[PDB]
Parts: sequence; structure tokens; C-alpha cells
Amino acid sequence: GARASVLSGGELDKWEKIRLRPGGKKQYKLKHIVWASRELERFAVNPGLLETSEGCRQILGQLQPSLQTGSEELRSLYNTIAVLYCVHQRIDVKDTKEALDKIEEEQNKSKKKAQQAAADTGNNSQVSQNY
Ligand SMILES: CCCCCCCC(=O)OC[C@H](COP(=O)(O)O[C@@H]1[C@H](O)[C@H](O)[C@@H](OP(=O)(O)O)[C@H](OP(=O)(O)O)[C@H]1O)OC(=O)CCCCCCC
Repeated sequence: GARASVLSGGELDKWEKIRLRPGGKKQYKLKHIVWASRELERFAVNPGLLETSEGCRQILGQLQPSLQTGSEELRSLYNTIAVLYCVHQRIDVKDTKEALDKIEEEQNKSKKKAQQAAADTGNNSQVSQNY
């Protein structure tokens, strides 16, 4: 039937491998997948999107621009949603940080054009610095 759950057997394997930080000592666990699923529904976003390569991309599109003015909860979300998203796409990052650079490049590639991503937005930022 249709696809269920967030991370399948294979995804779960790599998921447990990925670490929250590039130089930390706390690998990823289901605790983080559920922690976000409960926080997502709070933002009018169903947890069913976490199990969709498309949903994850959308969820990140709302937190991306809200990273600077986003509370600790927002930051944590963009992190988990990142490591997970990379799994539903193809990217096999080792840490959450890497997942940010991978997704940042994909979106940055569009910046060069700024033809479709420069109509709905009101005031874009011309000062992008690395974390
Ligand atoms: C307060 C006592 C009660 C807490 C129990 C709370 C209930 C619970 O167990 O929830 C799970 C967890 C929060 O609890 P949890 O203790 O694991 O919190 C995370 C932990 O302290 C990490 O070491 C922090 O990373 P860093 O060393 O600073 O990089 C991370 O980010 P920051 O907010 O500290 O920056 C913290 O969120 O949820 C998430 O947000 C994970 C999202 C993935 C984020 C991955 C990090 C990039």
C-alpha cells in the first residue's frame, strides 16, 4: 500500500548514525523524529509531512527565512527536518550542520537568478554568513 511511518528500516539505520552536531557526542534517535512531529502539529503543520520528501522541503521553506527571528524551537526543527529531509531525497550527510550546507546550496543556486524567488518576498537579505 501507500508509504507509512517517517523513516523506514534503511533510513532508520543512517538516521541513527547522523549526529545532531558535527563535533558532538549525541547521535540521532527516534526521540528527535517524534519531538518534531509533536512540535509541527502545533504550527498548524501535520506530522504526516515529515514522512514526505516534498513536505520536508516545504516545512524548511517556512523556517529558512525564520531562522534569524526563530526561537530555540524553530532552530531545533530546521535541524531535525534537515537531517530527515536529506534522507527522503538522497543526501547522506553525517551531521545536522552538513545538512544545512546541502540545502543552503540548493536554494542559493536559485539566488543567482532571483526571477521566481524575488516576487512574493518583500525584502530579501544581502548578507548571508556561515554559522
Ligand atoms: C530542559 C530540560 C528538559 C529537556 C527535555 C526536552 C524533551 C526532549 O527530550 O526533546 C528532544 C529534544 C530536546 O531535548 P534535548 O535535551 O535533546 O535538547 C538538545 C540537546 O541539548 C543538544 O545538545 C542541543 O545541541 P547543541 O549542542 O547546542 O548543538 C540541541 O539544541 P539547542 O536548542 O540546545 O541549540 C537541544 O535541542 O528536541 C530537540 O529539539 C531536538 C531537535 C534536533 C536538534 C539537533 C541540534 C542541532
